[PDB]
Amino acid sequence: KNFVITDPRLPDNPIIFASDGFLELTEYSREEILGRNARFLQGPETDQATVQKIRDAIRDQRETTVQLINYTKSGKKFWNLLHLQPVRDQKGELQYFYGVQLDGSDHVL
Amino acid sequence: KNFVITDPRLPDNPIIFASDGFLELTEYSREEILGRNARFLQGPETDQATVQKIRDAIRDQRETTVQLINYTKSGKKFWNLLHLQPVRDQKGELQYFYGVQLDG
Ligand SMILES: Cc1cc2nc3c(=O)[nH]c(=O)nc-3n(C[C@H](O)[C@H](O)[C@H](O)COP(=O)(O)O)c2cc1C
Ligand SMILES: Cc1cc2nc3c(=O)[nH]c(=O)nc-3n(C[C@H](O)[C@H](O)[C@H](O)COP(=O)(O)O)c2cc1C
Repeated sequence: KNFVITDPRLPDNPIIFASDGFLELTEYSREEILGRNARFLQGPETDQATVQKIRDAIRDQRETTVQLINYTKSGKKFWNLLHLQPVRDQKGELQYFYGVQLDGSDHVL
Repeated sequence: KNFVITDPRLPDNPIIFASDGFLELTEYSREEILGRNARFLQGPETDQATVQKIRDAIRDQRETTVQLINYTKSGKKFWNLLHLQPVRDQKGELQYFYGVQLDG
């Protein structure tokens, strides 16, 4: 299904890997999204308290699961059930982050 | 949940990334699997015809979805619903394979 990998060691933690399900989910091409921060999926109705929560889980470098409003390339509004997981190397060094994305409406339970 | 990514530019197509779900699923640590080809999950009652199928999809550089007996570290049997996906670069060269696993 849908997942991405970001590189926090790079400027602004860009997406550096994107699965086919993620492209299908967002209506974006892999060219369009590699090198960018995932925040591009956010828009007007997106709750900032939730974004701050994501900002906080990333700062602390801990995993989390949230539900926030995202937008496809064509402007379609969806609940993104978003799970983050930090990844450290063999010496406890943060190397990446991973994200698994779900359409919350397709998965209300 | 469970996903690995492999590099087919490197010899023996090793696992270069693994999600925690795959760690939890297979009972291995990230250390024990990075740099290794995912075939170590295979074992004695694993269908070799299913293995040749995977090996075909990899050579053909196309996606497949198969199901096969795999083994956790402690030697526990599970039916692995395995989906593979080839990944090219912008100029069309094969750069990665990704895999999603399900306990069937
Ligand atoms: C691995 C990973 C995947 C992410 N996926 C999404 C996503 O699918 N949708 C979204 O709105 N934000 C996603 N984010 C969060 C944004 O990339 C960003 O971290 C968040 O908006 C906080 O950044 P900001 O407050 O500076 O804008 C993801 C973050 C990470 C680390
Ligand atoms: C990304 C990826 C993930 C894979 N995951 C598994 C797996 O979970 N279980 C398994 O038995 N084989 C898995 N394989 C297949 C083996 O790594 C290998 O391709 C298969 O054994 C055929 O190669 P071989 O005949 O040379 O061993 C995966 C392959 C790739 C490319």
